[PDB]
Amino acid sequence: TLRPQYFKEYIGQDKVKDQLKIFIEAAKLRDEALDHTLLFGPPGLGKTTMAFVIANEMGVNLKQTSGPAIEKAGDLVAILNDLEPGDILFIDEIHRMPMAVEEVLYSAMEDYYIDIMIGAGETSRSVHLDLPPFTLVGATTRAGMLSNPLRARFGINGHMEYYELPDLTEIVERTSEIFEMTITPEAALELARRSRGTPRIANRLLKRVRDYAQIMGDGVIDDKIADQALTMLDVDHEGLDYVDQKILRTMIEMYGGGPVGLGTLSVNIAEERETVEDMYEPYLIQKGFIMRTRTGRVATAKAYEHMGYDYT
Amino acid sequence: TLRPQYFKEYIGQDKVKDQLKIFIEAAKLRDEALDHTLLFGPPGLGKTTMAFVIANEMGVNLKQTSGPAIEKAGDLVAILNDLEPGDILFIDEIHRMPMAVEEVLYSAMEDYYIDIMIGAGETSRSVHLDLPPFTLVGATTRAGMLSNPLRARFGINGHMEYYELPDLTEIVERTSEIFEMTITPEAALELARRSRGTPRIANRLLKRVRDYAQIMGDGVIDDKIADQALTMLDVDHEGLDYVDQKILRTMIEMYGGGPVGLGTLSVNIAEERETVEDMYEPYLIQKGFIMRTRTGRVATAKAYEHMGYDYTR
Amino acid sequence: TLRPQYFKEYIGQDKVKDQLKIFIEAAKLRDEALDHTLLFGPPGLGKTTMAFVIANEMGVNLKQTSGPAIEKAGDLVAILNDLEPGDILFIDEIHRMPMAVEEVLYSAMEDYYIDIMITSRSVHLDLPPFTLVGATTRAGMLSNPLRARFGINGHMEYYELPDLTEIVERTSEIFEMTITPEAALELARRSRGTPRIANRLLKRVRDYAQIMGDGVIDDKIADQALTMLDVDHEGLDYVDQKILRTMIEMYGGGPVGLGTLSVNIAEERETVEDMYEPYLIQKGFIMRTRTGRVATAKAYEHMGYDYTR
Amino acid sequence: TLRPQYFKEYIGQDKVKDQLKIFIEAAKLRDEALDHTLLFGPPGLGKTTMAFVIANEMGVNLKQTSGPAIEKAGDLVAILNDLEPGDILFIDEIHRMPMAVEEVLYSAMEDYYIDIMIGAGETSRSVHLDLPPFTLVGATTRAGMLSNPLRARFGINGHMEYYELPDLTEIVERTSEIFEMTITPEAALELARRSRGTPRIANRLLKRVRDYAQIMGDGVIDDKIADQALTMLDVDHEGLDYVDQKILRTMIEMYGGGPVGLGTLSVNIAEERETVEDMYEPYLIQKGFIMRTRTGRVATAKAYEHMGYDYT
Amino acid sequence: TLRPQYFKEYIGQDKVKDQLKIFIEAAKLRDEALDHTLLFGPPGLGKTTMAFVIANEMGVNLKQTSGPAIEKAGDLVAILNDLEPGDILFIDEIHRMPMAVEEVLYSAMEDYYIDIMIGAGETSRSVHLDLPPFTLVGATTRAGMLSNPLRARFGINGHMEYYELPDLTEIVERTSEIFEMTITPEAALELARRSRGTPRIANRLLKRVRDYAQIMGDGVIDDKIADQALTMLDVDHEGLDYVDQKILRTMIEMYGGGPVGLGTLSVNIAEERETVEDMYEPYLIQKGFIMRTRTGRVATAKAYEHMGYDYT
Amino acid sequence: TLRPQYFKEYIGQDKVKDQLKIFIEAAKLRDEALDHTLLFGPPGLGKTTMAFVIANEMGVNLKQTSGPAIEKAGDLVAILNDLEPGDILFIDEIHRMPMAVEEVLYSAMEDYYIDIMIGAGETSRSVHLDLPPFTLVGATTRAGMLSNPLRARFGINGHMEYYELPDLTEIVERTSEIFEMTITPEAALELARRSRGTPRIANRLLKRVRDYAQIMGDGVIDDKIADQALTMLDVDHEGLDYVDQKILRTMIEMYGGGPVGLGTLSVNIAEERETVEDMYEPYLIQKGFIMRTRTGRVATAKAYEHMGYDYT
Amino acid sequence: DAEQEAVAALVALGYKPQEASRMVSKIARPDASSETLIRDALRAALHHHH
Amino acid sequence: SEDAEQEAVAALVALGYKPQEASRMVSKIARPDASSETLIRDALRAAL
DNA sequence: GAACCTTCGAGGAAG
DNA sequence: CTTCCTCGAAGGTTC
Ligand SMILES: Nc1ncnc2c1ncn2[C@@H]1O[C@H](COP(=O)(O)OP(=O)(O)O)[C@@H](O)[C@H]1O
Ligand SMILES: [Mg+2]
Ligand SMILES: [Mg+2]
Ligand SMILES: [Mg+2]
Repeated sequence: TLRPQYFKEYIGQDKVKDQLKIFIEAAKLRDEALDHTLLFGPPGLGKTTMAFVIANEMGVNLKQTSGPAIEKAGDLVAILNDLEPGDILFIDEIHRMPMAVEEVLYSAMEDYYIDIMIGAGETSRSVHLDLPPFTLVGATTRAGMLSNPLRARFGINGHMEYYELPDLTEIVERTSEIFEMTITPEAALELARRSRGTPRIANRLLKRVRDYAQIMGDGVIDDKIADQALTMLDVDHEGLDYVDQKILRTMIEMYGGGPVGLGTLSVNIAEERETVEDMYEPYLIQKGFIMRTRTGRVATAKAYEHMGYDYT
Repeated sequence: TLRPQYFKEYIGQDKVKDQLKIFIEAAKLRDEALDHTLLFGPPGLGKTTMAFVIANEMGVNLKQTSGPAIEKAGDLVAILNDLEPGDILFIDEIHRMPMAVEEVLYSAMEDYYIDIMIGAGETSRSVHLDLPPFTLVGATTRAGMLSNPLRARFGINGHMEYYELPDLTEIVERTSEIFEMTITPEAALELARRSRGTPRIANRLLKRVRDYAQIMGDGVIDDKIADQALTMLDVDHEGLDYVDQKILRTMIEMYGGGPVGLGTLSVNIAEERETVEDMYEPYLIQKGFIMRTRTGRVATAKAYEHMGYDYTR
Repeated sequence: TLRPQYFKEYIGQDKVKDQLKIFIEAAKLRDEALDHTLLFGPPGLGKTTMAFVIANEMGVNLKQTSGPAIEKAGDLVAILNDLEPGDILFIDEIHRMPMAVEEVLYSAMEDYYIDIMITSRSVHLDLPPFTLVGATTRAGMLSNPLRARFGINGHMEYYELPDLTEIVERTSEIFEMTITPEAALELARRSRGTPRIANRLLKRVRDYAQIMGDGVIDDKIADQALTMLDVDHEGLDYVDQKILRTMIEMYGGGPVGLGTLSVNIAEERETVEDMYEPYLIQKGFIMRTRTGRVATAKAYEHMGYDYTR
Repeated sequence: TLRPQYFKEYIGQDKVKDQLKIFIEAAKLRDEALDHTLLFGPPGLGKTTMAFVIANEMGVNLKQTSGPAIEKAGDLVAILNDLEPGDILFIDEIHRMPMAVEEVLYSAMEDYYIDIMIGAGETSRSVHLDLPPFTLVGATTRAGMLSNPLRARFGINGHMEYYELPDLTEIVERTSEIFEMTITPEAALELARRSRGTPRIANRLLKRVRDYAQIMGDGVIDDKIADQALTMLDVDHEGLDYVDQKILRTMIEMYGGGPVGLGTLSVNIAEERETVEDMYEPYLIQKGFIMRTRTGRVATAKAYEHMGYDYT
Repeated sequence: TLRPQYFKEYIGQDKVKDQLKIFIEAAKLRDEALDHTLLFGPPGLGKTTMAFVIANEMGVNLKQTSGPAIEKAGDLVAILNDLEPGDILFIDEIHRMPMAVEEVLYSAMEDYYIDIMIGAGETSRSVHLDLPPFTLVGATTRAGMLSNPLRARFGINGHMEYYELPDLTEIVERTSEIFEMTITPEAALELARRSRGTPRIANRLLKRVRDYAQIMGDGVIDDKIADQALTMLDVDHEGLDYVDQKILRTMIEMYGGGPVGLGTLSVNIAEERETVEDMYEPYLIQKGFIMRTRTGRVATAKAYEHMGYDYT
Repeated sequence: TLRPQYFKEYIGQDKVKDQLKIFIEAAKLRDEALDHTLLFGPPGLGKTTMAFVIANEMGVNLKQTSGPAIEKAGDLVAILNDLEPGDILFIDEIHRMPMAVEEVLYSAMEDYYIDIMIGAGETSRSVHLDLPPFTLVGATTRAGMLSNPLRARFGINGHMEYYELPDLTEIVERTSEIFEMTITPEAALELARRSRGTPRIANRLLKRVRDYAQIMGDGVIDDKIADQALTMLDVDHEGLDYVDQKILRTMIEMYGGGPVGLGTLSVNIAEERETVEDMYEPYLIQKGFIMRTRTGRVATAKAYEHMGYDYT
Repeated sequence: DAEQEAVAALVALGYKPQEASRMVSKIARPDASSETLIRDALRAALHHHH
Repeated sequence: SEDAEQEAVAALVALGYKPQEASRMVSKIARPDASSETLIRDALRAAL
């Protein structure tokens, strides 16, 4: 597989990687299970990969499932019963399961036992089941989406974040050897700068640039070739996609920078309003190209000069 | 031609067409199938025909189905056996497929095999079925609701766009040769200008003008006949119908450009709220003649200079 | 009968009527079926009537159904299996069909075949050339793919005083009631531009002449009958006149809000907005404003007050 | 009985009563069904009572149902086809029928036929069901809630008006003979002038006076008993309730006549904004005691001369 | 028990009791059911309690339900079928019923019948249910939400007033006799003045004082123990809370009595804009501590002496 | 275990403990349940723990659930039928309970009965359920958000506040003793000052510091180690979280210090309004970092001198 | 009796009575407790995977 | 062959086919000796 | 220019 | 998917 197997191989995330090393080894000295851990952050940063690294460092076999895969308490209780001391359970999209399940997860996490109440009408009894010690790992895209009482049970937080140019260049250079591709240290930097911090975007661009170099060139990805290929893919030198450029161009030419409402903008370009606000605005906001106001979105001065228009 | 065999014959879509040409040729230089492709765009531009051309370029057999027609995992798995090595599978409206099937497609797309799990406890077993290499071509209108795992499998994204006047004119010309009518190049441009950039609307106008030219004329579509036919119909030189023109005039003449509410505007033109909001209002926004605001619709400067009225901030 | 049978009997609608004649004549000359036609517009203008006229001019038998009567895909599959070459299918209130039925119908319109599943089993049909005619009041409620399949769009418009005058005279001959030329004009002015209202007023006047007169409609009986019904010469009802009067005499012409005006006349808020105001706004007696509504100069002149800007 | 049965007994509504007499008599000379009639207007003015009078004067059977009872097209299709030639169908609260059901009446009222789906599977058929001549009658308080294509199909419209003091006095005297009580003519006028113009309120006051006259008196209603009974109920000689008087007094003594906002006045009387605007304010405006303006409510001179203050 | 059972036990509401007595006695002489009656007014003044008193004076089996329990018309029809002649049906919170169900009572209250659709669906028809004579009693906190046609059908309307100190003092004494606690008249008057005129509040304060008086007292509620206990609860001798005291003080110490706007003052007290207007301002205006004016609100002289500042 | 079980073990909240002791003790001489109690205040202060203490002092079983978990009235009825006499029911987040559900508690709390419709079709009937005595304990952050009908039925109100340094320091020393750990007095004081006055945070930080001292230290916590450990985490030298930093770093740069509305700020920082409104804003306000103004919040000079900007 | 207890526990977890009976009926051990049976009835029905 | 026959029927049910239809579908196949993969492949192919 | 009051328009959530 | 209704913006008067 392309994903790393140990912290020595895992590139980037120095903060998260440094913290987990201390917490993992401290648990070994006491010969006890690691505390419940929550990983969160933008998609594609390596959350799923990190879960396997933790299990390998602990020396346990990982168990994996997902939010939509669990639908009734019997599902979770069955999975929990089939555990061995120290087993690690990974639940992706932990925030999407039904609340009827959360009612049981609380005591499982905190008490390591469940007590199934049973009876009808006046009758009421319960049976308690012991659970072997386990470590839960959850992952989400946002921290606040998680249930407030559930979030309080996670004793370790892991905030993932975008990679920097040095780390992405090391990733780009490595992957190229798997394809038997010759890439210069300069070309690998251009692709890195334009991948906007996401490892799978860089890998997806590299696969596409390879095809161009094998036809419009001599199979060597040069700086001169990568620049021609990236303009053929319609990827801006700031990493703006085809749709990203369409949004900014429309605001400047048709509305003088706004303000403009989401409904008007989403109808001018043939897009669904749920797409614009979820996929594209988050990047343009963090990078400072668009700002939100009660009257609508506005194109900042930075955006005006990048697109190449005379500012007011 | 209307039914294109190769990219050399497909009219328009030069951006997506140029990109696919390089990817197909690079794939042909190796004994590999083309990467999974996803096509985006508004409804009615021709995505179905584009998939057929891709198969002819690769020199492969094409299978065609749709998202709604697949109800259970067995339906998809049975179709995959029908594929020969390198076949192309086209799925329309891929966003409507039920999740029970979606989770089976991941392993098939990534590994070209499917694993079926059966039994329980000590009797748990799995059977492994190999699949021949294939290229999945998906098309969707609502790209924003595909799950992230599915989008991660597709390696090529293509965006369709509305046709421009130099190309939409050729579709009229070529279509005029399917019927038996001569059309002057100057007249073909007048029909394209009003076709809103959509091939379906261009065909409809030509049919209505054809009927007029053979009942009110000599059976030839000259500029003089086109002028009369486009005068019987209400469509103006920008493609605005009669009702479109009445809306813009009313806002400028009675409300001074707005803001004006949807209900107040509806009762003035004697139409239902749903009719103005869904039939007429969507195109006026794309054309840049009106904006929607927290307090109501407002006419823009581009609308004033088109109707011919003085404008003031 | 009351419903005209041919274009020579269909008074008015010169725009839609002129266009339909060109398209019908061209289709016959080629021995082809007519394109799919959509008819839409306000209530009572002639949509349902025109559907039967088209069939009589084409010389075909009209198959008729309605939107509310179709509830499942199996219903439509049964109906379509009865069509013969050149048949015309008319669906009234087409905006009520379920979404699952629309997808089936717009497929047949394009490719003339059906391939659907219906213990489940497949159904496949090959359809002959046919024309679908739809009539609706809520065209904006139809899906965007379906509206694109129709090749002809007919938008109905209100009638003029010369046209309505002729309709009143025509209907009078069916009831075999004698009416004078100037008396027929008095019912036209008050019919608000709609044929159904013109026919309604004629019925109410006929009933009066048979009891309070000599059974003949004349310029004197009509004036007495219209005084009993209390319909103004502009067509304003008693309640419509009370609105304008209250605005001019208690609020100096406005602006005033919908809530204040409703409570002052002892009427329900929803009734004033949806039943009485729409005609007053289209005739130009009232204006809507960001701060309320105001009576225009036309209202002052009609009610007989001194206007002040 | 408490409801009149013929036009000889139905007091008032001269405008509506005059029209119906002419149309009913003309319909008999032609020996054909009466056109469809819609009755609407304020509550308690005689809408339901008139529906029975029409049937008795036409001399036909009356079939009765209500809007809240019908919920699906199958229910209405069952009421139809149970009609005989010349039957009258009366629907009360017709504004409640679902819109998908009203669209079934469009064909029935205009052409006396409906389209039905019959059979099953391959045997399914669409057949015309044809109805005999009949008269639909509807009564509603919310006429503006009916669809425009339905209101256009009714051929006769009756709008009800409030009654005058001469008519209400006669109604009180009539009702006083259904029960067994003697009432002086000058006392009946005293109750009528306090009944706000509504027959149901005039009957309610009489019932409350009767209870007092037989417990606190000799069983007869006279000016002396009426004044005492009306003092217990605390109804002003103009019909103003206890809370109505409190509103006017507060406006004249604290705010000098206004202008004052609805909120400020509600809090001063310990009421709640929705009760004042919906129960009490409507009658005060319709009777000229209060005037609504952009700045707030204002008390008119008529209120000053009623409460006994000086219109300074 | 806490809830009175007969008019002899029900203190206060003289205006309502006097009327209800006459109507109940007259109904008995005629051997008829009581007219439908609607009880409304502020919360906690005795509406629910009075409904039980009426049943005991009439001497019949009270049948009880609630507005929010009736989910659909099928439920209401089932309830009405269980009625026996003369039964009383009580519906608390009658304003919570849905409009589609409220319109079913229109026929039941005036004509004692219901139109119901019956049959499998192949064959179905309407039928008249005929109800026995019965009395409907409704209770609501906001009559302004009931539709005009429903409110007009109730024949007896009772509006609940606030209690005065003489009457409210007797309620505190009566309640102590049930708890067997000795309370001196000097202390009973102190509890009454702080109860804001509401019986529910008076009973609550007495319970809390009783607990304190027996854990750190001699078991007698004397004039000294009551003051100490109320000091712990932080209830001013006018019933103001700390929040209210902060408001009145702020207007004097930072604005010299105003006029000050609601938005400006809200910031100075860390209170939400609408909370202050909905929760705390109403009682301060009714007691005369604050006065609304066209330019803002002003603290009156009464608020000065209550806080001890120098009025100018 | 960490969670206290008796009042002698519950540190702080002196104002609340004193009241609860008297009421609980008085409720033990008499043989009755405790009056319904409402606990409100900032999250994480220990109100759930207080419910366990009450149950242990009363000597009864405690059942726990939450508002958002109850979807329909039938769910709450099933729960109420599962309580034995004198049991305690704890409902958290009670302010988000649906309106259709809350309407059931009004009768349960006041009289211990519920009116319910049971069966279906012809079997539908009304039943008068009866409940054994029980004590409801409700916890909410937004006391002012409760409806007037519900807030008036609680008999005891408890306001909880942030702990001071003498209290938090004792909690850290206690917790560091349950684990076999040693902490110097100077370290425990610094660790408390960094803990936002909130016990939930102080306990979580102590665990992570212990892990650091075991692997990267000599197994003993000293001021030098605590400063380093807390510097490896994002905890600022005065407890500001990374989220707190982003808020302050945003108000000064994107809005020039304000005034700015919290609504638009939430969407610009990519955070849920409730989290910033209930977990972050209260601390920054009570500590002078943010101040309220009619137009919105503004950053104070203390914030500028903390982030290192110039208060120009 | 532990069979019905085990079945009652599986019913609370959302399994239908037919499956809970069939699931528990597959297990048989006269000395097993309802708790040890429960931990077997589920372990016997979960699909183990490697 | 009953081992493969039972597997093929059970695997086909896992694909969402009903237990009844899966038994019929497999019973319609001719060759018993071929492994479950061939049997399941033919079952799906024949139903297309 | 700070404070009150009336009016319209577009969302959104409870059937 | 639909009907109701509540939250917000802004025009206008007055001090
Ligand atoms: N390049 C083109 N040349 C000729 N006709 C075209 C072209 N693009 C679209 N059309 C016409 O427009 C319609 C496109 O339909 P279709 O291909 O099904 O659209 P989509 O697949 O995008 O839904 C057809 O009538 C087709 O003939
Ligand atoms: Mg029609
Ligand atoms: Mg009635
Ligand atoms: Mg009550």
